[PDB]
Amino acid sequence: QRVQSGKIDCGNDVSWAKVPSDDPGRDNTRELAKNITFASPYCRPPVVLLSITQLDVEQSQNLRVIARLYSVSPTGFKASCYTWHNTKVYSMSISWISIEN
Amino acid sequence: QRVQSGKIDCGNDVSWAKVPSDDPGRDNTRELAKNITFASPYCRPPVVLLSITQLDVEQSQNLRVIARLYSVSPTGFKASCYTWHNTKVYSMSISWISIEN
Ligand SMILES: *[C@@H]1O[C@H](CO)[C@@H](O[C@@H]2O[C@H](CO)[C@@H](O[C@@H]3O[C@H](CO)[C@@H](O)[C@H](O)[C@@H]3O)[C@H](O)[C@H]2NC(C)=O)[C@H](O[C@@H]2O[C@@H](C)[C@@H](O[C@@H]3O[C@H](CO)[C@H](O)[C@H](O)[C@H]3O[C@@H]3O[C@@H](C)[C@@H](O)[C@@H](O)[C@@H]3O)[C@@H](O)[C@@H]2O)[C@H]1NC(C)=O
Ligand SMILES: *[C@@H]1O[C@H](CO)[C@@H](O[C@@H]2O[C@H](CO)[C@@H](O[C@@H]3O[C@H](CO)[C@@H](O)[C@H](O)[C@@H]3O)[C@H](O)[C@H]2NC(C)=O)[C@H](O[C@@H]2O[C@@H](C)[C@@H](O[C@@H]3O[C@H](CO)[C@H](O)[C@H](O)[C@H]3O[C@@H]3O[C@@H](C)[C@@H](O)[C@@H](O)[C@@H]3O)[C@@H](O)[C@@H]2O)[C@H]1NC(C)=O
Ligand SMILES: *[C@@H]1O[C@H](CO)[C@@H](O[C@@H]2O[C@H](CO)[C@@H](O[C@@H]3O[C@H](CO)[C@@H](O)[C@H](O)[C@@H]3O)[C@H](O)[C@H]2NC(C)=O)[C@H](O[C@@H]2O[C@@H](C)[C@@H](O[C@@H]3O[C@H](CO)[C@H](O)[C@H](O)[C@H]3O[C@@H]3O[C@@H](C)[C@@H](O)[C@@H](O)[C@@H]3O)[C@@H](O)[C@@H]2O)[C@H]1NC(C)=O
Ligand SMILES: *[C@@H]1O[C@H](CO)[C@@H](O[C@@H]2O[C@H](CO)[C@@H](O[C@@H]3O[C@H](CO)[C@@H](O)[C@H](O)[C@@H]3O)[C@H](O)[C@H]2NC(C)=O)[C@H](O[C@@H]2O[C@@H](C)[C@@H](O[C@@H]3O[C@H](CO)[C@H](O)[C@H](O)[C@H]3O[C@@H]3O[C@@H](C)[C@@H](O)[C@@H](O)[C@@H]3O)[C@@H](O)[C@@H]2O)[C@H]1NC(C)=O
Ligand SMILES: CC(=O)N[C@@H]1[C@@H](O)[C@@H](O)[C@@H](CO)O[C@@H]1O
Ligand SMILES: CC(=O)N[C@@H]1[C@@H](O)[C@@H](O)[C@@H](CO)O[C@@H]1O
Ligand code: NA
Ligand code: NA
Ligand SMILES: [Zn+2]
Repeated sequence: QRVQSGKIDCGNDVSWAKVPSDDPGRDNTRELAKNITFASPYCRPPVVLLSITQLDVEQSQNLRVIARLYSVSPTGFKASCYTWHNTKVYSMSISWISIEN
Repeated sequence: QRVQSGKIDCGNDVSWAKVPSDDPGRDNTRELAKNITFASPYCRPPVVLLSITQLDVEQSQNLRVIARLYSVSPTGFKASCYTWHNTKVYSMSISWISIEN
């Protein structure tokens, strides 16, 4: 079926946004969220899978990363690179595939 | 006996030095160390007591502070304001007294 793919480059976390934490055991929650628009819209939300295909993380603090999928519409999806506490992310990229349901 | 007093103002931790940690359970150890010279030297090392008399610390991370006394000579002493991990110190001051032994 209609299969589409792309890659989100989140870059250095200095440019990421503070976001409220959804977990009281995590603080300093930060993310680079993007609304991705499909090159060809679907009529119904496709299945999207995310894959972390680049990481550059500081060794002196724990590695803490999430590739978050927030929502999928027929025309796009919202995803983020997400970290917390004292992790330092110098780069992170998320490869993705969408497949008609 | 000859009693002397003063106050060390360490200021904002952005200007503090990274120092090697003396405790594997502490990282990001940082300090503002000063070599204090007594206005009137002693012939023997006096007793020095340190007191933390100013603190301005960020509430979003734990408060972690030490007023460290490293050494005392007849002519002075070495002390520091010391913090670690993700504590943010905006100001810290150490009042001190020296008393002939
Ligand atoms: C203008 O449009 C072109 C496409 O027509 C685009 O270039 C293409 O970018 C793709 C990523 O979106 C890249 O595909 C990837 O390649 C990876 C392997 O290299 C794979 O793992 C991925 O799966 C994916 O397939 C294409 O190869 C690339 N095509 C061509 C013909 O270049 C432009 O994107 C921007 O420029 C790209 C060259 C690339 O930048 C380079 O990234 C590398 C490391 O990834 C490195 O940082 C380079 O220094 C950097 O290029 C330099 O800096 C950029 C900003 C520009 O000034 C370049 O001319 C420099 O050489 C990509 O990441 C960039 O977004 C796109 N935009 C611009 C401004 O040209
Ligand atoms: C991707 O697209 C979505 C919509 O589909 C968009 O989110 C929507 O943003 C609307 C503003 O454009 C917002 O409506 C407003 O809501 C106000 C009350 O909250 C009203 O007064 C206004 O009249 C207006 O109606 C929608 O509620 C919102 N919808 C949803 C479902 O979220 C994205 O916009 C970006 O993310 C939004 C959540 C929001 O960011 C948040 O802003 C608040 C304070 O306003 C705060 O700073 C939050 O911390 C911030 O969210 C976090 O940071 C952003 C940058 C992302 O990383 C979020 O995931 C984090 O939680 C909005 O201002 C942002 O532009 C849009 N873009 C992205 C990158 O997701
Ligand atoms: C030049 O020498 C004078 C002394 O002759 C010195 O001023 C004295 O500083 C003492 C601290 O070393 C201070 O004693 C303390 O007072 C505290 C209560 O206020 C007590 O808790 C302490 O126990 C201790 O006793 C004296 O009061 C003070 N004396 C006088 C006559 O001023 C200069 O030090 C520098 O200036 C001081 C005025 C002071 O700076 C001020 O600090 C306060 C908050 O503490 C605040 O930040 C003010 O804005 C700041 O003053 C302003 O900025 C400074 C940098 C100068 O530009 C001042 O003219 C401004 O008003 C002290 O901390 C400073 O180091 C000393 N050096 C200079 C450059 O004048
Ligand atoms: C207060 O006075 C003491 C001396 O009584 C002084 O410490 C001495 O500094 C000497 C350099 O001036 C050093 O001698 C050198 O040692 C080298 C080998 O290590 C030789 O190649 C040289 O030929 C020369 O002999 C002495 O070993 C040293 N003595 C002691 C007992 O410490 C203070 O200087 C400051 O602190 C020193 C410890 C040192 O700082 C350290 O430098 C190393 C790499 O050189 C590294 O960056 C450390 O992280 C750093 O120490 C930390 O940061 C400093 C700023 C303080 O916060 C320390 O407590 C931390 O551990 C020296 O370079 C510094 O100027 C002097 N001043 C202060 C503020 O304490
Ligand atoms: C407060 C906060 O974010 N705490 C984090 C916790 O969530 C977890 O990531 C842990 C191990 O890496 O490191 C810290 O304790
Ligand atoms: C690695 C490191 O510095 N860890 C610190 C630990 O030393 C202690 O201060 C604790 C409670 O505040 O917070 C962190 O876990
Ligand atoms: Na490590
Ligand atoms: Na608090
Ligand atoms: Zn921690």
